[PDB]
Amino acid sequence: SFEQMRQECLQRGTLFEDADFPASNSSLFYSPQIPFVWKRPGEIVKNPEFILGGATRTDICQGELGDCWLLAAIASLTLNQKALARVIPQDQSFGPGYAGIFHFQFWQHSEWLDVVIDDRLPTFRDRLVFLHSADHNEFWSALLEKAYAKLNGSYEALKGGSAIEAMEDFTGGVAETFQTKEAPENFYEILEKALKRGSLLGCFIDTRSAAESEARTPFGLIKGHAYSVTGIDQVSFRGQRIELIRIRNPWGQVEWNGSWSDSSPEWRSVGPAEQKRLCHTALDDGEFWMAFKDFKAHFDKVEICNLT
Ligand SMILES: [Ca+2]
Ligand SMILES: [Ca+2]
Repeated sequence: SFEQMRQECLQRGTLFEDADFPASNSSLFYSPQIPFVWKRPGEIVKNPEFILGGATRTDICQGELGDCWLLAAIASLTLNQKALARVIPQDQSFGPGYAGIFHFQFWQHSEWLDVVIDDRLPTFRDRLVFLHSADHNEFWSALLEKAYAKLNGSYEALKGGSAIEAMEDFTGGVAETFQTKEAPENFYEILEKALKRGSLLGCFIDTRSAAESEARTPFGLIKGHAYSVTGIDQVSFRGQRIELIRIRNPWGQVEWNGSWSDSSPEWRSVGPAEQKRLCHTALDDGEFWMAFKDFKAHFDKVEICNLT
């Protein structure tokens, strides 16, 4: 129990050390390093605060693990302060009662799992190397990420993750899933409404075996790799109405190289405005358009995660 471990440590005058997820290299990687040392918040700042001026979007600043798609889920959690209070119990602080131990709750399949941690964090020049607040006295987000890394087995296990999967872990909800090649007749409008509503949308290509995991296709797509759906629209192309979809690769910047890709002749073909209407520019940002018909042929699954 968390309350019991805190009580034990407190009555013994010591700070908690998590034997299940210790302050060592195995908790960070399965291969690696850059000069870091593990420190508790009270040893890097003088008055460490757990939650400072609210738990909000300004407290979520990427560290050396990256601008993960997982960050988008934590961002959306702060917009649901009721859900945030389930993931992050408010019985906790660096004040009287502190004993170097925190806990977080993640929905797993039919249960909220309590995940317990010690507050030792990877550190550089007395400063957090991974997730951190813009307020360097504030530690909830740093600690949330450590707890999620633990559920997942390591910090390294976090890169490449789905924001959808994390949002499921954070709320107890379930994303709806659709098969692109067996999709409803109004699939376009369904996706359009979900986007307008503020839902998280993801798309994937199925692997037929472990062999296919992170396999790149000749069209510049990657199998068993999480992507995000960010736009859907229509254009006039050579006198026809073409449905388009906008996809973001959130882990690296490999892009689609077929029709409607960044440098493709479709973009040159289409009316002068319409290129600006759809806000298109050719950049190696991991983001791109495809024809919605090519989308359905090349991707296998869509996941829609409605935020209430
Ligand atoms: Ca804050
Ligand atoms: Ca691009």
